[PDB]
Amino acid sequence: HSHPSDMVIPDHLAELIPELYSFQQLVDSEKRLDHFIHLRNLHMKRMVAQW
Amino acid sequence: NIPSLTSFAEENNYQYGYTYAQQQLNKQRQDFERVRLRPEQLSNIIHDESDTISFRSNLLKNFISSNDAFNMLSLTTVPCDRIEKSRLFSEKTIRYLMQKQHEMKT
Amino acid sequence: NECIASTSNALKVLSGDEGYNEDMVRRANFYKENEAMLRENIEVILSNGRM
Amino acid sequence: ITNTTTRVIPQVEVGNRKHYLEDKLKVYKQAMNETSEQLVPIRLEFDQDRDRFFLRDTLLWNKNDKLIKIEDFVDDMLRDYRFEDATREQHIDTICQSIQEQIQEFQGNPYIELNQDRLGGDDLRIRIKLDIVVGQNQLIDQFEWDISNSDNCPEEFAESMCQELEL
Amino acid sequence: GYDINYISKIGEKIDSNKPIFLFAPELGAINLHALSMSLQSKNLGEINTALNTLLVTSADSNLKISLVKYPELLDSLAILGMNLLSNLSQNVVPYHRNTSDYYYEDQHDKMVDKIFEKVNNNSPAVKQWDLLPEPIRFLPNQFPLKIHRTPYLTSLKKIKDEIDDPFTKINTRGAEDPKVLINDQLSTISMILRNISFSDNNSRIMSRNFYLKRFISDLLWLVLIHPENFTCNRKILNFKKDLVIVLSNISHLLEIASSIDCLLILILVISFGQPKLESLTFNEFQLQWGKYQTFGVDILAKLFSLEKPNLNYFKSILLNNHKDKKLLRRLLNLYNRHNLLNDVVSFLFSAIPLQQVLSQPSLLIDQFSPVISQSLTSILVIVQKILPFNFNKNLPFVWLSSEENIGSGLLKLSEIILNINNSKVLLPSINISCVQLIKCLVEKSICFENCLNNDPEILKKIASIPNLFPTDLEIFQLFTNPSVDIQIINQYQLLYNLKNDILTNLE
Amino acid sequence: YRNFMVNSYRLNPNEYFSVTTARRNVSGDAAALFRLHKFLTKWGLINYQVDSKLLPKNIEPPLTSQYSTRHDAPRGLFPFESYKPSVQLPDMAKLKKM
Amino acid sequence: VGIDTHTATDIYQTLIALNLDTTVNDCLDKLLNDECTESTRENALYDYYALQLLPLQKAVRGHVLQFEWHQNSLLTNTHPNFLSKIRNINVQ
Amino acid sequence: LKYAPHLPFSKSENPVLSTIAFLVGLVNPKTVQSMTQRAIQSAESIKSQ
Amino acid sequence: LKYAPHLPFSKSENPVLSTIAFLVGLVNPKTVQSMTQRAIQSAESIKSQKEEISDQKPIEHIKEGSEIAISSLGYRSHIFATNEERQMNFLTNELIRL
Repeated sequence: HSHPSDMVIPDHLAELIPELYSFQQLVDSEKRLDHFIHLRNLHMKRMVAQW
Repeated sequence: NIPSLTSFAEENNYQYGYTYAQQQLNKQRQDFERVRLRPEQLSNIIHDESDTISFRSNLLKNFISSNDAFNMLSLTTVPCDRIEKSRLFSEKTIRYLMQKQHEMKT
Repeated sequence: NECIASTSNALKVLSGDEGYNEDMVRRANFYKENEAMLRENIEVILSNGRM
Repeated sequence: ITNTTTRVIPQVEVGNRKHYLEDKLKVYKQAMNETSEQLVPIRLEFDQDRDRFFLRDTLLWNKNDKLIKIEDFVDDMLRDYRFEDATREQHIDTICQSIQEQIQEFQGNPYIELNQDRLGGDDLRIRIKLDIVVGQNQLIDQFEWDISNSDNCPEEFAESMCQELEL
Repeated sequence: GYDINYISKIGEKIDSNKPIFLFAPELGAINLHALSMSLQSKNLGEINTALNTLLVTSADSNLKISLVKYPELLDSLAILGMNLLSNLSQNVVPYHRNTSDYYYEDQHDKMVDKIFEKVNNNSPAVKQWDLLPEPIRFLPNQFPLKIHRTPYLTSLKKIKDEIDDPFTKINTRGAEDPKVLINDQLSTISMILRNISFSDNNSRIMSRNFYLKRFISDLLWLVLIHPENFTCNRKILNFKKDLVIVLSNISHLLEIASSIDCLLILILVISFGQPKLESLTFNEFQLQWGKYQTFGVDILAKLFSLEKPNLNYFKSILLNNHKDKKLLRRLLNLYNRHNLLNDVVSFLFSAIPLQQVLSQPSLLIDQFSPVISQSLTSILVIVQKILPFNFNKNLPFVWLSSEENIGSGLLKLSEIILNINNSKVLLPSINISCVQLIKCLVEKSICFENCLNNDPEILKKIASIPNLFPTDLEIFQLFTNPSVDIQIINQYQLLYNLKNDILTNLE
Repeated sequence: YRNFMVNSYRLNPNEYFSVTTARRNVSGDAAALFRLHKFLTKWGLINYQVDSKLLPKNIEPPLTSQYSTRHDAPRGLFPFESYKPSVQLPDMAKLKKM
Repeated sequence: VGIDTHTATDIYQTLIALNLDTTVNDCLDKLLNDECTESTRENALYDYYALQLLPLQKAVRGHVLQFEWHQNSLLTNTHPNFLSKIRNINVQ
Repeated sequence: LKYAPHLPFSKSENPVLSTIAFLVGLVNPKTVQSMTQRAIQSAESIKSQ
Repeated sequence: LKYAPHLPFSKSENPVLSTIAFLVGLVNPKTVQSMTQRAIQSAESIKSQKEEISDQKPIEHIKEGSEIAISSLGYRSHIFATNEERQMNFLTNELIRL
């Protein structure tokens, strides 16, 4: 049951606990890291196929 | 098919009353826009999370979650000086922050 | 008072019962503040012949 | 009848006529720009020769009325006269064109209403004669009528005469 | 004191077998004229029993409700939804008023009757009113303070945190509150109107219905600018969830009436999807969640197809009859220059699942070819016919180099689509759309730099995109295979002629 | 005009009260009389029972009938309750005192 | 401790029936004995008339309220998930 | 007793909650809020020391 | 409270008073002396408090005792709220480490 709803700590907890922003922009900092791996993989599928 | 924009006009189509080219174009129009606009009569009728949400199961879970949390409040006869505080860190979060602070000088 | 009024109401819905509050509609000031809808409903039931 | 096998019946009709569906915007576009009326006397005569129907009905009609399509009113009238559904080779178009011609010739109430209106009018009294047949009675009467007065109401005098005679 | 798991287990069966309303097989001969005249009766029971018997039939998918046989039912629905939107923003209670509800119950003699008030003790004016009230704008209560741009997922979390609340009022019933009665009439109106619009004749009758267009432009204001009157937070999501469905089936013939409606359409379509915390301001929507954002990229694909009023209103909104000039200039700077254009283009670059179809090979593109095709058509329309001066920031440059590298994604997608059909109808259009989009983005970046002239070192930064601009070897491959098209290799060879003209002008 | 049309239909409800007889019997333009007659017949009220039919016979299942109601039936609605008398001897003393 | 709500409700029904029957028999005796005045004999005769047809009035007050509740049928107050009709993106 | 046919209270299950349900009608909420906020501020004055 | 059952004339169980005593027997009696002026605070302050609580009705003692009991319940609820906030901070640190 992959619920997309409960990946968000929207307002009521982040205002009370300020570390959750430091959590949340952590996760976003991961989400552009793995994508950088993804554009890496499509790079490495390219150049070998180039050669 | 993919009939026209002229076939969608009100002149070539019927109205509340009270030729051959029109009756040829309205065949393709009703044969195109009834295989396009027809609803799905099968599964994947869930569409999202907030349509198959159940009011009865959530109401039952909230009835249990209010009752036991109120029995946690009143019936627990531990005095306020005797309620021992919980740890703000774990046995693993206290190891990782000893490790990373050791490795922070690189 | 919100913990009690949303516990008995939480039992009425889960049991399956419905309707008005029995102790509210038993008095006479209910039918004096709702004087508008009763003159509609009495004429509707009487004219259809169910009263 | 509702106790059936659950069909969808759009507008089960009365008197073999679909219900008249209004516009409700042209009604307000006309009823607010509603200066005058200008009733039109309309005469319909047809014989068994050169026509098949007879249709000797006479009616008034508002000239400024742009709401009702005239062919729809004529098609309702022919259904009211119990003509069968072959009523286009005994055309509704002939009656519709006659009524379309008779409202085009109507030049309106002239400058006695258009430009000036002298209170009391002029001395123009005309000799109105009438000859009406209803059932087996025939009303024959003449009087005088000021054509130069704007506040002369024909309907308020017709109701007055049929009041006295019990018509 | 009870064992309420067993009580609820029995009460579920009790609620299932309870006689609430009629089912589909026991409705009998549904008469549309009776429903359409009962909706104008301004009763309460005659309205509700018409609405429920319309909701059961319209959701049945075996009983057709055609408006060719009766086109005045839809006007009754839309005028009822208009008049319920009117007295919800003013908090007036209908259906049980204590007013009388009746109007005036009861020549040359009017001067005689004037002096008859003299010798007994011894000309009325005109009226003016309209059929429908003012829309919902131009009301003294309704002035915009905050455009409620809540996203999809935060709305789902707000719903799940309102349902799972101990002191919840989501089931306070209908007869206990009149405001929830108005809201549950409006939700029935919206479910009916989204159920009717799945027919070939209703979709063109609902398209040419001034009442329905005014009701859509009336609700879309209330659900976005002042949603404080709707009781629950699930009704506000459900109005957006069927307004987009009813606008997905209509929009191929819709002519947008006013510019405020053309802005609220954009904000409603934008409100599906997830933003970030310039660059592309929309994280990619992965379609393991819900296909509701794919309906918006068809509304924007079909409403851009008219250069009449549609594209003129979209142009004047994206780039920039006497009170809405003040309303539009209030709504545009309440939306926090050119944030709207880059938000729409970044959202349209979302719902093209580049990461998902390029992570794992033919099934996902065969499933998502229409949404990809219409999204590329919408982006091509925005690039070619809107972007060509009051800009102050290079938008195609910050789309081409926004650290996600969507141009390389489109080029790899064109490679993938070119390597299935030659080794399933829309794919020759999608290839040419991808290549022409990359070409127009590069050319408009260079043209925007020539117009602005503030960043001179961009010819390096355009040519330093790691997987743009396909090499001469794959174009040598494309000029040999007979299974390729002519326009595909034509677009590829002019992309390569653009690549050579980059390097010549580089030094 | 409205009272004339409604009074004239209800003398013989089996007859379709046409526009032409209403036009021939009250003085006015044909457009407004036609619009008023079509509005009146739109809402029932005139020409509602021109061709009436008879419902044949109803083979009634149990509980779908007049006087098909029992005291043993559940009051889902009808919110007034019938309550169980608690006969307990201290509660008997409490009822005698109160 | 302090929990019995239920026996309280039942003996409340009992005490309400007791006081109602006390007033009914008071007006019945005051109308039946003519040693009481007519201003509490015929007054209590019509009190007894009001004490005769009261639960039939409550029966119509229940059925009319039940039909008023039936007027509140909207089919979106009930099941709030009524899934009406959707269709995803077609090739058409 | 205002919620007559649905009473979810048990002497064994919630002895305290039923007596509190009977007791909340008599008291004034303002003095209750004042006394509990005075208790909170007195606990903070003790804990700060 | 009139409609509550009891054991008549014998077997005295006191649900109101034992509820009040159970709720006040959890809440640190020095801050209970800080909570109300009515409670006994010292051996020199018995006579003046006994004089000032005089000339009160039997309903007043019920009212004051139930006020003290509900305020002690609110104070205990505040302590449980702060402990749950500490628990949420612990879960936040666990999330960050993960």
